[PDB]
Amino acid sequence: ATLQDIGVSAGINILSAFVFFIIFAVLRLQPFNDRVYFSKWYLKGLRSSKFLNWMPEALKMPEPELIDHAGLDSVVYLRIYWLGLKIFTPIAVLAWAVLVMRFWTHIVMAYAFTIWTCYVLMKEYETIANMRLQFVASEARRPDQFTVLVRNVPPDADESVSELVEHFFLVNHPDHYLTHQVVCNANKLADLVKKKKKLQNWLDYYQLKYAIEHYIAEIDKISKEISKEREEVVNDPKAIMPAAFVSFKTRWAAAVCAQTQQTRNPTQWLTEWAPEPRDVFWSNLAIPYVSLTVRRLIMHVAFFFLTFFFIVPIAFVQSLATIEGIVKAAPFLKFIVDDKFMKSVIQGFLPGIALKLFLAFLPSILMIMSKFEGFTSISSLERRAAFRYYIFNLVNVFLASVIAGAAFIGVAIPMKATFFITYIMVDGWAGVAGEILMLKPLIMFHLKNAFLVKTDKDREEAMDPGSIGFNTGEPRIQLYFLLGLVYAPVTPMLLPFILVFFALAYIVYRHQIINVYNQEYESAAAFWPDVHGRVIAALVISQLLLMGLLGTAAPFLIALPVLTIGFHHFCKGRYEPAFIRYPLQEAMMKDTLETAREPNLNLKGYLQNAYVHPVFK
Amino acid sequence: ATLQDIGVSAGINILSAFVFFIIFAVLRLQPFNDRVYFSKWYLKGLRSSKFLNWMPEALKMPEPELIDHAGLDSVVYLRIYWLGLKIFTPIAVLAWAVLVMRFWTHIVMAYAFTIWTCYVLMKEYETIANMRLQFVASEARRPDQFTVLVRNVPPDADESVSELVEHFFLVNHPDHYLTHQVVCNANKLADLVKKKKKLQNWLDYYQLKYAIEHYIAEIDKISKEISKEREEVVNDPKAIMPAAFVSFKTRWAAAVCAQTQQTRNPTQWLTEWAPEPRDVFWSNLAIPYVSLTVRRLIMHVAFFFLTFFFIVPIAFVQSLATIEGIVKAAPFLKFIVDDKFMKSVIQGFLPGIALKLFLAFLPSILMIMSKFEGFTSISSLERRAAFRYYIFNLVNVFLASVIAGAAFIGVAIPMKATFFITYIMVDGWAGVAGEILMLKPLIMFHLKNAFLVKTDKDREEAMDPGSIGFNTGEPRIQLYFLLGLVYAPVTPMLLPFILVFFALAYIVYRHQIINVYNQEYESAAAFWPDVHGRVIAALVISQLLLMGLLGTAAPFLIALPVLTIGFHHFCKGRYEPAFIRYPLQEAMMKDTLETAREPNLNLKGYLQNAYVHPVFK
Amino acid sequence: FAEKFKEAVKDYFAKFWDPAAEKLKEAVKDYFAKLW
Amino acid sequence: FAKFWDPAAEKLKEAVKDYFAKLWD
Amino acid sequence: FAEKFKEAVKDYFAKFWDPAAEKLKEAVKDYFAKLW
Amino acid sequence: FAEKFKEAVKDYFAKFWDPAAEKLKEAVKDYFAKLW
Amino acid sequence: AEKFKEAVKDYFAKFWDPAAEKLKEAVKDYFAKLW
Amino acid sequence: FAKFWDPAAEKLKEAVKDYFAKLWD
Amino acid sequence: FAEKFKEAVKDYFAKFWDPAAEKLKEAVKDYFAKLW
Amino acid sequence: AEKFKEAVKDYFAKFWDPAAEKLKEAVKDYFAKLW
Ligand SMILES: CCCCCCCC/C=C\CCCCCCCC(=O)O[C@H](COC(=O)CCCCCCCCCCCCCCC)COP(=O)([O-])OCC[N+](C)(C)C
Ligand SMILES: CCCCCCCC/C=C\CCCCCCCC(=O)O[C@H](COC(=O)CCCCCCCCCCCCCCC)COP(=O)([O-])OCC[N+](C)(C)C
Ligand SMILES: CC(C)CCC[C@@H](C)[C@H]1CC[C@H]2[C@@H]3CC=C4C[C@@H](OC(=O)CCC(=O)O)CC[C@]4(C)[C@H]3CC[C@]12C
Ligand SMILES: CC(C)CCC[C@@H](C)[C@H]1CC[C@H]2[C@@H]3CC=C4C[C@@H](OC(=O)CCC(=O)O)CC[C@]4(C)[C@H]3CC[C@]12C
Ligand SMILES: CC(C)CCC[C@@H](C)[C@H]1CC[C@H]2[C@@H]3CC=C4C[C@@H](O)CC[C@]4(C)[C@H]3CC[C@]12C
Ligand SMILES: CC(C)CCC[C@@H](C)[C@H]1CC[C@H]2[C@@H]3CC=C4C[C@@H](O)CC[C@]4(C)[C@H]3CC[C@]12C
Ligand SMILES: CC(C)CCC[C@@H](C)[C@H]1CC[C@H]2[C@@H]3CC=C4C[C@@H](O)CC[C@]4(C)[C@H]3CC[C@]12C
Ligand SMILES: CC(C)CCC[C@@H](C)[C@H]1CC[C@H]2[C@@H]3CC=C4C[C@@H](O)CC[C@]4(C)[C@H]3CC[C@]12C
Ligand SMILES: CC(C)CCC[C@@H](C)[C@H]1CC[C@H]2[C@@H]3CC=C4C[C@@H](O)CC[C@]4(C)[C@H]3CC[C@]12C
Ligand SMILES: CC(C)CCC[C@@H](C)[C@H]1CC[C@H]2[C@@H]3CC=C4C[C@@H](O)CC[C@]4(C)[C@H]3CC[C@]12C
Ligand SMILES: CCCCCCCCCCCCCCCC(=O)O
Ligand SMILES: CCCCCCCCCCCCCCCC(=O)O
Ligand SMILES: CCCCCCCCCCCCCCCC(=O)O
Ligand SMILES: CCCCCCCCCCCCCCCC(=O)O
Ligand SMILES: CCCCCCCCCCCCCCCC(=O)O
Ligand SMILES: CCCCCCCCCCCCCCCC(=O)O
Ligand SMILES: CCCCCCCCCCCCCCCC(=O)O
Ligand SMILES: CCCCCCCCCCCCCCCC(=O)O
Ligand SMILES: CCCCCCCCCCCCCCCC(=O)O
Ligand SMILES: CCCCCCCCCCCCCCCC(=O)O
Ligand SMILES: CCCCCCCCCCCCCCCC(=O)O
Repeated sequence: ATLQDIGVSAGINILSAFVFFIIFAVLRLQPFNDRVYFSKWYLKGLRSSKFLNWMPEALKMPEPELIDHAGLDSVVYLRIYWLGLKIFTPIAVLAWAVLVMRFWTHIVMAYAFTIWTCYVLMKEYETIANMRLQFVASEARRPDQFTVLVRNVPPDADESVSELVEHFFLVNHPDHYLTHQVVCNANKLADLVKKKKKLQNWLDYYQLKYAIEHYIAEIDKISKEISKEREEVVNDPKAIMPAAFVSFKTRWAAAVCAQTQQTRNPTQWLTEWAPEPRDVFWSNLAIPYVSLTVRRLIMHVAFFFLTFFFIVPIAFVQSLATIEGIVKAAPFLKFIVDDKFMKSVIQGFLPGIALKLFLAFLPSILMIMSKFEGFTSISSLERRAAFRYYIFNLVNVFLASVIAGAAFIGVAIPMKATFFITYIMVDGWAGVAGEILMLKPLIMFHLKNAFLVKTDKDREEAMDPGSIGFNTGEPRIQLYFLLGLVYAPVTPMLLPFILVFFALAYIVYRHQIINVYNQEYESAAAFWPDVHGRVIAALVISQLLLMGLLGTAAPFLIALPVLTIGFHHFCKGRYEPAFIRYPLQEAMMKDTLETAREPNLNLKGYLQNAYVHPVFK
Repeated sequence: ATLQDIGVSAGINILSAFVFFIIFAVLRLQPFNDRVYFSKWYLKGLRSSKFLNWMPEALKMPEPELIDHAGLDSVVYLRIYWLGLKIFTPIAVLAWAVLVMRFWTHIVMAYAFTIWTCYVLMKEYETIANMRLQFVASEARRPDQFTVLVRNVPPDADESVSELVEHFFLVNHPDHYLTHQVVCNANKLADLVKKKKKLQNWLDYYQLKYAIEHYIAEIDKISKEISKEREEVVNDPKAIMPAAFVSFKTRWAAAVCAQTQQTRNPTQWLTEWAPEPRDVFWSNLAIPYVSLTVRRLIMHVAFFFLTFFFIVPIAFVQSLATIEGIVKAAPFLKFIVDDKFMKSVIQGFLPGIALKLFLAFLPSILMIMSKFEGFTSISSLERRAAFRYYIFNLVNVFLASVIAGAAFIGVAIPMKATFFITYIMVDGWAGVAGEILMLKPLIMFHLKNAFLVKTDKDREEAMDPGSIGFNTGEPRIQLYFLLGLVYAPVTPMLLPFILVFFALAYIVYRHQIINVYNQEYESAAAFWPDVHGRVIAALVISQLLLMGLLGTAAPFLIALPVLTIGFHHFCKGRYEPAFIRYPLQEAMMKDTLETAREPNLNLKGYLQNAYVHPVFK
Repeated sequence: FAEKFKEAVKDYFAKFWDPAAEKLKEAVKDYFAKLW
Repeated sequence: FAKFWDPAAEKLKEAVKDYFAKLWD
Repeated sequence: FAEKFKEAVKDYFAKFWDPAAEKLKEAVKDYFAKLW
Repeated sequence: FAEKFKEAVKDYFAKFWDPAAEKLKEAVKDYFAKLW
Repeated sequence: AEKFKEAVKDYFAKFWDPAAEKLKEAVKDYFAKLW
Repeated sequence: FAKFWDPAAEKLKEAVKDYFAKLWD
Repeated sequence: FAEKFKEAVKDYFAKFWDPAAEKLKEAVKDYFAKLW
Repeated sequence: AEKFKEAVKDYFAKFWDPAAEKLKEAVKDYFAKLW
């Protein structure tokens, strides 16, 4: 597109966001929608049954109160938008002042940008590590603090899994072993129970609307299957997996077990910290450990094909980069593209929206792939989906658009700065502004109340706001960071568009974190090292792309990637341990203080029925 | 050089090795030399005060007996020469059959060679790991099994280092902490004592030869300094370093401490396994921990300069690559280079020998640098010296010779295969054959007996055979592995020269390991992962050099380095833990068996005075 | 010596290939088989 | 895909013998 | 607006450089100083 | 970072926003004046 | 189509200046009150 | 080398101000 | 590896060493015959 | 110089064949006895 298309599109995206905020201001004041817009307060139990003033209110809660109110993962996520402003605001300013002889100017700027970015990341990594350590030290007792998950318990002809686990731990951790719970494959039973719930909803639907005999018959048949299955899963030795949740008397002991190799064969008796019981992805505990290697290989191949085939939708969007491509793809638009105003509106918004729609189901696919791979916790599944999404964006959204563009790399990049700018305004600015309306929950909330509610108690189930969406949010931020770092030395006018995005997204999400979103698991910012690593990868990619465009002076261009990686290793050595190792001293302090505070705690009673598959509880 | 120079040089190096073996056969049968040639048996306490039959004898001891006789490190080292034959014998054969359309033939061969090498390395890594685990399980009680070294104990205004250490461990490891010994800086005292010993040797020398008053005066003056220094080092609080050797009641506890982070600050209270007391490089325990970072940086810079300045000696040797360079450098040779026979002898041997002499002091320099860096054990110092030597050979012996050659990379490499061949025959074949004579120990042994012996007891001190020399031996093997992998696809006639070297070196060193060398420390093949890593680096280097020579088909050439590294990561995950983690189960088994076997062991008495600087003992 | 030696090598060397090929075939089969 | 892999493996063994016989002689 | 703004930036931006330069100078001095 | 960032925002809006906004005002008026 | 197009040109020609001034002041005032 | 580094640091600060003034305007 | 390697060594020396050694014998004799 | 050079040419011309045969057999015999 051209400058006037950027101008027209910006005018429209600004006005559109403004309108969404007006609609929001109206909907949030209608009392029948409080259960949707203030869901967090209902979940906490703190709430009973101009127009942009919500912005200042979102900013009034101190970060420490937000950590206790919303959780640490929610706060650390939000700080990523803040990181974006810290990294790019001075880049946008210096790039403008200096770049808007030339060969060397570009090299110097590349160093200035890399150093600033690394400096900011170093400071952020230190900050997050300190928040994590304090958060964990003050964290309330929870079963995972004492529990490790043992995988690949070797077989024995005579002894059961339970006997092997009890014996191993009494012998090798004799002072602290307390109790264990063996993993059971109850996937069939769990599916029958979920199916029964769906059938029950249909029966309740038809009863409120009054087919009744049909749904009753399905309920009785499934109830019989459930009863039969409960007997078989409980007394069937093949339902027992060679895995167990092992609990210890102290946190110190659990830390020792979780952080050390137990046997001489490094692939057996594998120990890791257990997920909090609500963070356990129970279905994947039924996957035999040894199959995980093959499953990951298959998904790497499936990912290749997904990335490969998706090139076609990208090429389509790039065809639409010109007005001729637009009318050829959509001939019905010819009558309105002679008009200068509409030509700019369509040229701006159409390829932006088309790409956004094609990518709409991408995170569902990636989450399915992640589940196939066998991860056993919700937090791990979201981190892997974020990983794959990031790679996908690097190849299909960024490089493929640039290459396809040239088909319709050095020169190819500057030619697409405009495309990425209109994309950011549609996906970024208008995108987050519409998210605050949160239309999907309003619609589902009202449909449930209208047809699936028999009692007011059901209205507390209709209220499921979801969560921040680490797996769909983090990859968007990272794409914009990459575009910023790539375009900053060549087309600096891109940067103000990402700065508006980071600022707007920060205020919109801070609002949603406080009033709307729940948190499904608390990983205490365990994801931070991945966020850090992705930024480092983005710096390296930008530096290599610059070599191609600028040209090769090679020792300067080569040193940038080397120095950037050396920085990364410094940080892994110095800050990463706050996320991947649990100091024995810290474990001992919690144990000491807890004992003094609660001298009569029955720890075994507390932990004994934790980690029992919910279908049995 | 040319083919007839290779032929003549081989005839001479073969004959020379033969002659060295004849001289050896004579010297080893003279009874006054038994204390030199059979030193290992005297050290064990098993010996009292054609002609090539020593070869079959060297091969008669079963490997398991050699492990108990010589030690595991000595056996694993020897197996490296065996690894060389396993990797290269089939390469030499296939390269000859296939290479002695062409573009693709070279790519296929590169894959065949890489795969075979990786396969062999995988199997070796498994084998060494199993030997290490069995060796350690059966190892006799030794103080380091229960001891960890604590570094960077943080300061406190009120408490001493000893008090801080005792408190920290009683609180965080309350069940097993047994005792500790604080590190003292006694470097001045230790130097005075060593100086006194040197002065005493001079006094004994002059007394046997009969200046006497002079040496007596020096002994009395130094004795006074020693007495005064002992009082000051013992009662001087600044002699106490923030470090300690901490011992535990069980091996299990020491393993837990050694393998875990102790405090929230990852740079403080650092714990690692203690070296065996005889493997402690006591002088470097006096280096404040924080200075180690700067010291390593300085040595990386010093290494750069060493590598850089050494280019000149390399260039000199390459000048001597031609007969004109030889007479210009040494005009006195003109009268004998018209003779065809001598022309070949000089052309072959002279640049070989000249390079060997220039590199003669290189390992002393590298060991000095390694000591400067602050490593605290003998085994660590040898591993670092080997590392630096390897890099030095890659840059100064291999690449610099090739580049300098061209000055007097693709084409440059084939042109030097002949140089490397004559170098191998002088450095390799003739080299190890002369080592068996072991002339330096004969000379020093006899000079000590003639002039510094007053009593027959002194003859047990004259007998110091040294050790295998990991830091000078391993880098030679690795250079030849690199030359093999680099030249195998281009000039296969090089390979038979390294095969003879590996075979000859194996038999000569097996003999020396059994009859001559002592072992200064037992690291139970802890160095293996470094040996493995160097071979992988050599494979990658060869593959990249091939791309340059052969030409770019690029996906095949690119995949080789990628796949080679993927193999390396597999091995790190699967075999490396046998060398870098101590399973808790293994520790528990040793503790259980020991207690049952020796129910009345006073472990505290055993460990309490271990790790006391020898100058005080 | 070389003409005969190279042929001797071809056969001596080839002798070990057939069983290696069989082991590789099985290794792949088993690697994927563990999936089910 | 077991039904395709098994004969594929057999075809590859023959492909190797042929390619190497061509390189060798 | 740009001519004046760019000058305002030069001064606003430059304002923070002098003390940064001093901190970097000290950081190097201290890094090496720990050696002795 | 937060205190310095907040000052920069206050200074920008207090002093440079006016002329920046004036240019946007003119650009919009001109665009529409020239259409249709 | 023309009814709208003329209404838009007229809105901007006569009322945009006032609207723009109100928006301009509102922004400056907003930031001035945040801290 | 403390006696050379201190004034070197001062020279570098001036070198930076000069280079950037040249790039900036 | 050790058993197969040992067989290859025994087979080489028993069968191919003779003609390989004969060529070396001839090469040495010829070299000296042609000198001086 | 000539005394030696003639002695060397003569050694090889008349005695090398016997020496070479002894060496050849010694090697084959050696390997045959190792295992
Ligand atoms: C770049 C990738 C990096 C990833 C690392 C992967 C590593 C993990 C690997 C393998 C993992 C699988 C484990 C299962 C164990 C089976 C292994 C076994 O015992 O046998 C071995 C197979 O082992 C192998 O894998 C080697 C095969 C390569 C040679 C091809 C050329 C053919 C020449 C034949 C000509 C026939 C035609 C004439 C017919 C008339 C037997 O090997 P070989 O073939 O006897 O010896 C040749 C050796 N050179 C010369 C090649 C040196
Ligand atoms: C490739 C290497 C990778 C290794 C990673 C190393 C990472 C570890 C690093 C540093 C480790 C040392 C720790 C000590 C703390 C001191 C840090 C502090 O508070 O101040 C900061 C210094 O921090 C810095 O280190 C940044 C300096 C780069 C900018 C140079 C351009 C000059 C423009 C000036 C023009 C003056 C001329 C006009 C005069 C009339 C203050 O920074 P700033 O300069 O205010 O902000 C500019 C930001 N951009 C635009 C550059 C984005
Ligand atoms: C339509 C949009 C563009 C209007 C919203 C713009 C601003 C009012 C927002 C967006 C981003 C915000 C900032 C995001 C992050 C922080 C960090 C926070 O500081 C901390 O508590 C931690 C500081 C640290 O990192 O050390 C205080 C407020 C501040 C400066 C924020 C103040 C308000 C800002 C400037
Ligand atoms: C002048 C020189 C060239 C004459 C000496 C030649 C040979 C008699 C030597 C050199 C290398 C030796 C080999 C080196 C290593 C081993 C492994 C060793 O086997 C094991 O115990 C472990 C096997 C494994 O790796 O699994 C048995 C003997 C053997 C084949 C050796 C037998 C004797 C060899 C062929
Ligand atoms: C008050 C604050 C917080 C909100 C400001 C919103 C609007 C007015 C801002 C946000 C980003 C801006 C754009 C960024 C870059 C350029 C390129 C230049 O050549 C012409 C104007 C143009 C196209 C800008 C116009 C105004 C803009 C659309
Ligand atoms: C003239 C003014 C008001 C216009 C605004 C643009 C420029 C000059 C402003 C906007 C935000 C500012 C930054 C905000 C925070 C920090 C962190 C500190 O460690 C070094 C300076 C630094 C990096 C500032 C440098 C100048 C800056 C880049
Ligand atoms: C009996 C065994 C164990 C010992 C054998 C020692 C001698 C005879 C061997 C070892 C390596 C061999 C050399 C390796 C490669 C070549 C290249 C070819 O174009 C001519 C002969 C030549 C130069 C060989 C001559 C004989 C040689 C010097
Ligand atoms: C005709 C004969 C006697 C000449 C000798 C040369 C060739 C054919 C010999 C010498 C040493 C031999 C190797 C010794 C050990 C092994 C390990 C096994 O896992 C696969 C085969 C393999 C790799 C052999 C292949 C053939 C080989 C390379
Ligand atoms: C981080 C917070 C404070 C929100 C976003 C800050 C930045 C990106 C926004 C706020 C207002 C914007 C400006 C408003 C008006 C104009 C006039 C036009 O002719 C060129 C660009 C210019 C000068 C804009 C550049 C970007 C801008 C400075
Ligand atoms: C590993 C152990 C058995 C020792 C070393 C093995 C190899 C490298 C040695 C042993 C004897 C050698 C051979 C002896 C004689 C000749 C004749 C010449 O015209 C070409 C090379 C050739 C054919 C040699 C090649 C290399 C050789 C096969
Ligand atoms: C509350 C926001 C009000 C926004 C009012 C403006 C919306 C109408 C579209 C304006 C497009 C201006 C295009 C300028 C042309 C150019 O960039 O050169
Ligand atoms: C004057 C009030 C500003 C606030 C209302 C938002 C108006 C946004 C208009 C879209 C940007 C068009 C600017 C084009 C500038 C140019 O290219 O000259
Ligand atoms: C469809 C064409 C084939 C190539 C597709 C890409 C496959 C990449 C595979 C890379 C190796 C993956 C190693 C996984 C290790 C593990 O299982 O943890
Ligand atoms: C159409 C172009 C296709 C390009 C595909 C590139 C993406 C390759 C996907 C495999 C990456 C796997 C990296 C390893 C991650 C892990 O260890 O889990
Ligand atoms: C320049 C165009 C090609 C794009 C691909 C370049 C690949 C660069 C990868 C750099 C990764 C650096 C390490 C990041 C941290 C981590 O993943 O652990
Ligand atoms: C191979 C060359 C790599 C060189 C890598 C240079 C980057 C080192 C970064 C170190 C920053 C240390 C700053 C102090 C931080 C702190 O501990 O407070
Ligand atoms: C016990 C070892 C006996 C060795 C006897 C031979 C030593 C004399 C030198 C022989 C050189 C032969 C050169 C051949 C020329 C050529 O390579 O073409
Ligand atoms: C015949 C007895 C062999 C054992 C004695 C070792 C003789 C080594 C001679 C040096 C190698 C010369 C061979 C040159 C062969 C050629 O190039 O034709
Ligand atoms: C003499 C010219 C200058 C360049 C000389 C080479 C210096 C290389 C330094 C690489 C970074 C070393 C980082 C060391 C980290 C550590 O101290 O452990
Ligand atoms: C090809 C000429 C240039 C030579 C330099 C190439 C550098 C290749 C380095 C490969 C290292 C691979 C990793 C080895 C294992 C390790 O060090 O941990
Ligand atoms: C990015 C591509 C990397 C692909 C790396 C391929 C090399 C994998 C090697 C695995 C060998 C496994 C053989 C079984 C060994 C065993 O456990 O017994």
